[PDB]
Amino acid sequence: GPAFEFAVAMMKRNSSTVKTEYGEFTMLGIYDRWAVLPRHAKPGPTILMNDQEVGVLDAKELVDKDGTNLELTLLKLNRNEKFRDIRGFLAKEEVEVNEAVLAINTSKFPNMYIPVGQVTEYGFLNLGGTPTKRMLMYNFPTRAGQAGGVLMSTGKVLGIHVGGNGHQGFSAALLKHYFN
Amino acid sequence: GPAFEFAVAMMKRNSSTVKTEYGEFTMLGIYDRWAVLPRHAKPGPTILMNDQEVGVLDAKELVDKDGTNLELTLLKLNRNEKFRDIRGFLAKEEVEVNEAVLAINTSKFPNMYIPVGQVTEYGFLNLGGTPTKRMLMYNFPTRAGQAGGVLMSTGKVLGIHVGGNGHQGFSAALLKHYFN
Repeated sequence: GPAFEFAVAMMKRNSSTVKTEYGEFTMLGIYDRWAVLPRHAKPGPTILMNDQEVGVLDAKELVDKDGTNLELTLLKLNRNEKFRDIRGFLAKEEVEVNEAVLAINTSKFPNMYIPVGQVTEYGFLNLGGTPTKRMLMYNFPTRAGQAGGVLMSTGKVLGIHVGGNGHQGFSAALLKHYFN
Repeated sequence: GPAFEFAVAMMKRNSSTVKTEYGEFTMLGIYDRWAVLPRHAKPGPTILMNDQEVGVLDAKELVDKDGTNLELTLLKLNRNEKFRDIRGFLAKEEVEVNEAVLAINTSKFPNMYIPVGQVTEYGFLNLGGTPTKRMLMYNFPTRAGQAGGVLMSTGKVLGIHVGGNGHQGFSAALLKHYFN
């Protein structure tokens, strides 16, 4: 209810459609010129952001202290505009929630919002071969083309949708300390 | 905001996924055993409703008094369950609204809600060759597979999404007197 209202404003102010050599993704700007994509978007030196060519200054594929994968790439973008700082909507640890909204913004899915219900800290997961941590889980007739989707509840940006098995979907938690 | 909350409850209680020989559609039950589909779904003596075979007793392709097309088929279904009566959420004439939500429920679009913004009484429209009346219009990066979608605002079921031109989308108004 209030979750949808938060989602729509957030997507309008901070999201974009991104095209890489590996597909089309929703991308969430976080602050300054830093954005986040699913790791498997494998952004190169340049991406297409909102049908518009944009240069990529830096790119960190995030991992935890064991080297385990977190399935997130942070990118610094060669653009003049700065993103509204949303680092205050990110938790410091994994957030479990009863009602969440998954928001998608690609050309295959232009401005769609999905009520996904219960979000649960799944923990570990083998994902496309790679073992992965800090996953959140929800019950989701998934499809491809939603990777990058932003998982939200009221006042909280919870994580980025990175995968699914046809029956459940998985978001990488978007944690505050990633963005110091 | 409240529009999303209304939409989600409505879809959960009264909508279904329908497959016909002509494609896959969202279908909205109205009361008793009467539902509505876009006309171009051309339902035959039997449809698949929620992956489940269902027999179709009667079917009216709606027209106005001049014979002009309204782009809606009403169907009576051979099932024991009755739909919750939502005829009170239907207006008696075309409703214009500032914020509407378009709700889709197919396998290509499982439980998606789209904020479509301004809904305007378009009036007449040539649609797939056919001249058509009582259309509502909103600005919509459309795609196919959303025909049947239910257009709503808070407390109001406005119409059924029947078409689009790539840039705008069009709903047939769902008017009370269709259901006497």
